[PDB]
This record gives sequence, structure tokens and C-alpha cells, in this order.
Amino acid sequence: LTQPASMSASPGQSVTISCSGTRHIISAWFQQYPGKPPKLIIFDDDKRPSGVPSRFSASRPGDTASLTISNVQPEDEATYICNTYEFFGGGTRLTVLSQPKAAPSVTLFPPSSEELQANKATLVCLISDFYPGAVTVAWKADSSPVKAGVETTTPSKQSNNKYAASSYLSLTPEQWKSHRSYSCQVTHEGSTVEKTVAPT
Amino acid sequence: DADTTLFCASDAKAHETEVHNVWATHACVPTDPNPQEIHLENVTENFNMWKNNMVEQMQEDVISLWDQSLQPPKISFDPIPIHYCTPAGYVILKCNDKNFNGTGPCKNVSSVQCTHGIKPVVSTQLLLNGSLAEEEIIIRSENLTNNAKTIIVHLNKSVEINCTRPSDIRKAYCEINGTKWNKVLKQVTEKLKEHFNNKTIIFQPPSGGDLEITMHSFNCRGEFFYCNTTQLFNNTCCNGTITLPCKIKQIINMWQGTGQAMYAPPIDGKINCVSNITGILLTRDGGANNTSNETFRPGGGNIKDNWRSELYKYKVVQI
Amino acid sequence: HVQLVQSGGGVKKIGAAVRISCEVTGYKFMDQLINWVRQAPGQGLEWMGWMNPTYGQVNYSWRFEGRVTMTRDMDTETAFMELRGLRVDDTAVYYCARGPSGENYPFHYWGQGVRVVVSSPSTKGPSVFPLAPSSTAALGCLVKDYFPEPVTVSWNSGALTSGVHTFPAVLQSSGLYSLSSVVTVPSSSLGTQTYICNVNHKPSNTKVDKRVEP
Ligand SMILES: *[C@@H]1O[C@H](CO)[C@@H](O)[C@H](O)[C@H]1NC(C)=O
Ligand SMILES: *[C@@H]1O[C@H](CO)[C@@H](O)[C@H](O)[C@H]1NC(C)=O
Ligand SMILES: *[C@@H]1O[C@H](CO)[C@@H](O)[C@H](O)[C@H]1NC(C)=O
Ligand SMILES: *[C@@H]1O[C@H](CO)[C@@H](O)[C@H](O)[C@H]1NC(C)=O
Ligand SMILES: *[C@@H]1O[C@H](CO)[C@@H](O)[C@H](O)[C@H]1NC(C)=O
Ligand SMILES: *[C@@H]1O[C@H](CO)[C@@H](O)[C@H](O)[C@H]1NC(C)=O
Ligand SMILES: *[C@@H]1O[C@H](CO)[C@@H](O)[C@H](O)[C@H]1NC(C)=O
Ligand SMILES: *[C@@H]1O[C@H](CO)[C@@H](O)[C@H](O)[C@H]1NC(C)=O
Ligand SMILES: *[C@@H]1O[C@H](CO)[C@@H](O)[C@H](O)[C@H]1NC(C)=O
Ligand SMILES: *[C@@H]1O[C@H](CO)[C@@H](O)[C@H](O)[C@H]1NC(C)=O
Ligand SMILES: *[C@@H]1O[C@H](CO)[C@@H](O)[C@H](O)[C@H]1NC(C)=O
Ligand code: NA
Repeated sequence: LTQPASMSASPGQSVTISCSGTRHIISAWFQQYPGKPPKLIIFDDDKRPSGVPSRFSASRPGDTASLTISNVQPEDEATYICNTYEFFGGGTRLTVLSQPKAAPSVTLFPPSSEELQANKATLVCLISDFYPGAVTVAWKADSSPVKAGVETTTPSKQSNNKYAASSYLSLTPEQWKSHRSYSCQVTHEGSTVEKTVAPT
Repeated sequence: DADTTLFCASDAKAHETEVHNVWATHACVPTDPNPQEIHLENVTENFNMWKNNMVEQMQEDVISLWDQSLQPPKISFDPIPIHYCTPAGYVILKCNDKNFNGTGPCKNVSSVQCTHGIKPVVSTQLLLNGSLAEEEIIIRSENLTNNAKTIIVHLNKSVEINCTRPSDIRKAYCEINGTKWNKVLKQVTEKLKEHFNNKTIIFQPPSGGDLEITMHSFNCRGEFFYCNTTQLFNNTCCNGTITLPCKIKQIINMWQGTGQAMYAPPIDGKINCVSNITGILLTRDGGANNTSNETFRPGGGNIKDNWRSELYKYKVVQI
Repeated sequence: HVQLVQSGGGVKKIGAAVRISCEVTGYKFMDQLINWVRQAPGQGLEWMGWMNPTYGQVNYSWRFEGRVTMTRDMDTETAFMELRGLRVDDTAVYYCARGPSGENYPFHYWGQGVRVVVSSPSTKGPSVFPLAPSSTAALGCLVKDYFPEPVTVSWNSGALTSGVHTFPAVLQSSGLYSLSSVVTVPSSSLGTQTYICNVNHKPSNTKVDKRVEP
């Protein structure tokens, strides 16, 4: 039911993905690669089919199933999905640290005067150079949130294997000029970086 | 705690060219007026009808019955009851825990080396001419959590159904008493609310598929009836008698699975069948964890489930 | 070995309808219900429904009833899924699946997934807008509401390589692509010379470019 969006692990360490919710309806685990369909790696909570190594284990002692990986290796960089019956989790994008350390560089751009001239508005958040490629975006008016007319692109690799993405907030010019400021926050591994603009 | 092959018994006579009587006189042994029940030493045993092996046996027997008898070649037949007895060292056990759902323990475990009177009637959506439920209505499934697994409903009030073709060449109607059906459907709705943590229940016609599972399909007088059953699952409730539009078909995707059949038009004259709606075959709509409702549509699973409904207590074991 | 193949996807406009196939190889097709599941881009798996290949008993989710239908073909030994009146959010990768011999769940065997992209029926055409620096300094161009991909953008008639960065397009709710390309400049060259991007959109072929001024 509920899964964390992403995790992070150095090679050789041990990690644990936790899927809560469950409702005690057994558990099964899929590992999925970009483009490839999901591949079952754990079935009946604590059992694994042929071909799955010993690093993978799992246990569902209640409504919170968990998948443990020991001594992570390059196969493991994938998306891990809990499932009960026809219900799947949102996926956990486990990423092994190939190049250590990173920090998202973010830039915020206000709507254009020509766009306001065309009674439209579009604010642009532009994130680049972060690792692992898993961030969350947040659009805020003044101090309250907005959850309408927002389109955020999925992260994609650059030429240096550091990810980048962008987010677009379309908006009526009346609402654009009816607020003091507008803020884009991006969260990347706990740390959140803010950008603020104002109608001037 | 094993599974073996068994033979059958029949209360049929080989003097009339029936397709069940002549079949069962040589395929089965005449009934043996020797019933010995032994209420066991208050032992509690766990049953599991969903992994029973006698249902496969009965499936083979009905397949052979139909294949041997029916040809595209016309004669009236009727579903005579079939018994199933077993040799020595291989014995059948029976559960009598009043309201048993067919997968748990039982306390008054009886023991008889043969079954009870069971007629092999094939039907979709609704189980006909069955055995009533003793105290309450029973919900049976491997577990209701799984949508793929079928759901069988044991009714403790047999509802009357009356399908009739008059002397307008293949049309027919099937009359039911609407009040009784609405009452029993409300009882099943209450019991599913109980089984689903006081969840709202909705009844709807099937989402789609062939006519055999979309409509109530059976066979009477040697003629294949398909009945439009949207009126019974009218979730709004209607209080008067309900007439069900039905039609006799001569293409049939054979109930075992082999193509599309071809048969002569029905014999001239009136065709009547009064029978006993005794069970209900249901499938719960999957998904929708957050939603406060549970939608159910009739018909589903193999024909094996029809036999498994009647074989929900018996179990073959070693001696 | 069992295997399931699917090859009926692609790109369709809004409204419309899509037919998706899945062919099985290594088991009795009459048994083993077939599941239709969907994964949105950068999202989680979503199970639409399942279908019985015996007589065609189907079971859809509550979010697709009336929209999705499932059918079968026995000699083909294949299954079909029809999704009509599609929406932009229906852009996703689509899978057929099945589990063990013991009925349905969990899904031991998957297909391969086909991409289905719901896009605009028209061609529309871009609208390049400027993103001027306010007050560490960078500027950029913004192409919005165009179709179909791609759009090639450079600055000052292909005269800059370092500092430029073009990010992939996004498919908005209206069904029109949009991206933006930005370049970082030392906070001394502004006012010295102008700056103009170069938007080229062959499908409509409007090489319209404008300037950036605060
Ligand atoms: C147990 O089964 C026997 C067999 O018919 C029956 O006589 C008895 O009443 C049953 N006991 C209960 C408590 O239902
Ligand atoms: C059937 O009964 C057994 C034991 O009484 C119980 O464990 C199981 O959950 C029941 N299942 C249904 C569908 O009623
Ligand atoms: C039938 O079962 C229902 C509920 O399952 C119960 O309320 C009713 O009393 C039963 N009726 C008879 C005649 O056993
Ligand atoms: C059916 O599902 C339940 C979920 O609560 C789980 O205990 C098990 O998988 C099954 N239980 C029974 C009694 O069949
Ligand atoms: C139908 O049910 C009634 C009581 O509900 C019973 O008396 C009658 O024998 C049944 N007919 C059958 C099973 O053919
Ligand atoms: C069934 O319907 C026919 C035609 O309406 C009627 O003649 C017959 O008496 C009915 N049978 C019963 C048992 O009501
Ligand atoms: C309705 O639901 C509540 C809790 O969900 C339960 O305690 C109550 O018994 C239900 N009502 C009936 C009539 O069973
Ligand atoms: C049954 O009849 C109703 C109303 O006439 C209609 O849904 C349709 O004709 C039939 N439905 C089927 C065959 O699923
Ligand atoms: C259900 O019955 C009521 C009449 O009491 C009415 O809405 C209509 O006849 C039926 N609706 C259906 C069959 O959809
Ligand atoms: C339905 O049965 C009731 C008694 O159970 C009786 O009034 C009559 O036989 C039927 N009612 C109608 C309206 O047909
Ligand atoms: C149920 O039994 C009666 C009496 O033997 C018979 O007339 C009727 O045809 C049977 N039902 C079916 C569906 O064959
Ligand atoms: Na094979």
C-alpha cells in the first residue's frame, strides 16, 4: 500500500524497504528495471524463486512487510514494488551510490511580460545536477500550497550521470498578480532548497 | 488423508432410452439399501472442498455422459441423482456442523462409504435443484480477499423458478416470485455486509463475456436455455411476479470447451421446467480499496464449482 | 517456458480508442486468467482488470468500467484489451500478466509492456517566450504548447556550447509538449550584446526566434 519514494545505499551495505498498509493479505515483491517489465523476486512473504540470490529476504509479520537486501551490488539499482493481490505500492527507487555526494541546483523563472500580455502565466522551476535522481517538488502561493495546473517532468540523466528535471506551473495572470510571492521548493534526500519570485 | 478413484451408484433402471438411466445402469452399480453412519468419537477434522479430488472425478463422469449421449439424435432426458461409493481401505467422511463453509474444522464427523443423492445439473450464475442450507445462508470461497477465487452462496430457502417454452419459434420466459427473491437477496446482502466489515453491497449484471456466463445458461428437455437475468439483480429493490426473457440456442460453445456445437431445432410442443434456485455464483469486483462499496456480479468459475457446492462436506481418506 | 508478447501500442490522439494484444506461448491458454495492468510514467503499477479465456468472464476495476473491454481469440490463443475515450493521463506502459498454475496472484509471468501516448489531434505549433535574468545570472528560452516532438533549439545561430542546457519536453494536461533551454552568463555581458535562441520545429517548420530583455 504505502512505500517510500526512494532510498540510498553504498555498495556492500544492507538496506530495508518497508511496505505498510498490507491489510495482512500476504506479500510479494517485484524488482523492475527501466523499460523492462516487473520481475518477481519474492513470493509468499519469505520465499524466493530460483535465480534470486541470498542477499534478498523478506518478512510480513503483520501489516508492514519488509524486504531486506544484504551487500548491495550493481544488479540492485532498480525499483522495488510491494504487492498484495492486484494492489501495488508506489515503488521504491533504490539507487546505489556510484558517484558519492550531490546537491540539486535549482533556478526559478517568473512568467513573461509577453505572456501576461497574452493573459496567460507560467512559472518555471528548473533543477539540475543532483544524485540520486529522485526529488520531490512543491509549489506554494504566499505560504499556502497549490495542487492545480502543475506539470513536473520525471528526472533524466545528463552527460555526467547526474540527473535533471523541470516543473511548470500554469496560472491565470489575475491569480499571479493576486499574491505577494510564489515559491518552488525541491526536496532531495531530506534537504529542501527554496526559490522565491514576486510580481515586479 | 489421501485421494483415490471411486465408482458410482444409481437409482436408475435400464428399460427406457434415457441418456442418464441407461448410462448409469452400466457406468454405476444400483443403489445398495445399506446405509451405515458412524458419528465419530467427537473428533474434529479440517476439510478443504476447494482442493477436493472427487469434483474432478464427477467432472470426468459428466463429460463422458454428455459426449456419449448427445449428438447433433433427440430424446428427452432428466437429471437422475448419482451416488458415489468407494472400495475398502478408501473411505468417505462427512461433516455435519450445521452451517459449515467447507474449509474449516468439523465436530460431528460422520462416516459413510458412499455419498448422498446428487443430480448432475449444469447451470450458470444460479445453482439449481441443489441441497438447501440447514440453518443460515453460507458464503464459501478459498478466501473472499481474492477476487479471482469464486464465491458460492448456499441458500436456506430454495426459490422456485419456472422456465417455459410454449407451442415465436425459439422464445421463452421464466417466471419467478419477485418478493421471495428480493427477500433472500436482502439476506445475502446483510450477510456480505457482515463478512466485509459492514461494507455497502451493490449487485450489478456481469461486465461482459459470452452469453453462457452473461446470462443464466442451462438445459431443459434437451434444449439449451439462456435467460436474461438483469431483473433479479435490480439493485433498486419491484414486488410482483418477474418474467425472465429466455431463448433456446443451437450454437453452444460446448461446456467442456471444444468449439461451437450445432443441434436440431427444439422438438414441437410445450417445454416446461420447474426447478429450485438453491445457490448463487458470484464474483466480487476487484480493486477499489479506498471505496466504501463492494460490487458483485453473478456467474463465474468452472462447472466444477457446481459439483463442489454439493461436495462441500465429503472427503476421501485412508484406512 | 511460458512467454507473453504484446505489440499493439503506439501514439493516439485524445478521444479515439486503442486495441492492445497479448499472445501466450507455453501453457494451456484456456486456463490461467489474463491480467491487464498499467504503469504511468514515473508512477506505480495500476491493475485494470482480468479476463477468463474460457467463455470470456471479465472483471474490471471501478476506474475503467464502461471504458475498457476485454476479449479473446482461442485459435490465435491471444487476448485483446480495448480502451476507448482515452485521456492524456492514460499515457503509460501497458502490460498483460498472469501468475502460477495456482490461479491468479501473484504475477510470476509478465508481458513486455507497450507504450501508449495520448497526444493532441491537431499540430498547434510552438510559442517561444523569454526568461530574462532578474538579479549568479542565467537566462533562457521557453517553448510551449507544441506538437509533435521534437523541437531543436540553440542560441545565437549555433554559436554557444558551454553553459547551455536543454531539458526534455513535458506533456501538459492539454496534450501539448513544452520545454525550456537556459544558459548561464557572467553578470557582465548583459547590455553588451543581445541574446536570441533558435527554435526550429520541423513538423510545422517555424524557425521563429526572439530576444531576451529585462
Ligand atoms: C451433528 O451431526 C449429526 C448427524 O446428523 C446430527 O444428528 C447432530 O444433530 C449434529 N450436531 C449438531 C450440534 O448440529
Ligand atoms: C470458513 O470457516 C473457517 C473456519 O470456520 C474460517 O477460517 C474461514 O475464514 C471461513 N471462510 C469463509 C469464506 O467464510
Ligand atoms: C436463513 O439464513 C438467514 C441468514 O443466513 C437467517 O436469518 C434465517 O433465519 C434462515 N432461515 C431459515 C429458515 O433457516
Ligand atoms: C485468504 O486471505 C487471508 C487474508 O486475510 C489470508 O489469511 C490467507 O491468504 C487466506 N486465508 C484463508 C483462511 O483462506
Ligand atoms: C425444491 O425445494 C423444496 C423445498 O424448498 C423441496 O420440497 C423439493 O423437493 C425440491 N425439489 C427438488 C430438489 O427437485
Ligand atoms: C409453471 O408455469 C406454467 C406456465 O405458466 C404453469 O402451467 C405451471 O403450472 C407452472 N408450474 C408451477 C409449479 O407453478
Ligand atoms: C456496522 O458497522 C459497525 C462497525 O463497522 C459494526 O459494529 C456494526 O455491527 C455494523 N452493523 C451491523 C448491523 O452489523
Ligand atoms: C438483458 O436485457 C437488458 C434489458 O433488455 C439489456 O441489458 C440487454 O438486452 C440484456 N443484457 C445482457 C444480455 O447482458
Ligand atoms: C428495478 O425496479 C424498479 C421498479 O420497482 C424500476 O427502477 C425498474 O423497473 C427496475 N430497474 C432496472 C431493471 O434497471
Ligand atoms: C410469493 O409467495 C408468497 C408467499 O411466500 C405468496 O403471496 C405468493 O405465492 C407469491 N406472491 C406473488 C405476488 O406472486
Ligand atoms: C430439477 O428437477 C426437476 C424434477 O426432477 C426437473 O423437472 C427439472 O428439469 C430439474 N432442473 C433442471 C435444470 O433440469
Ligand atoms: Na515452454
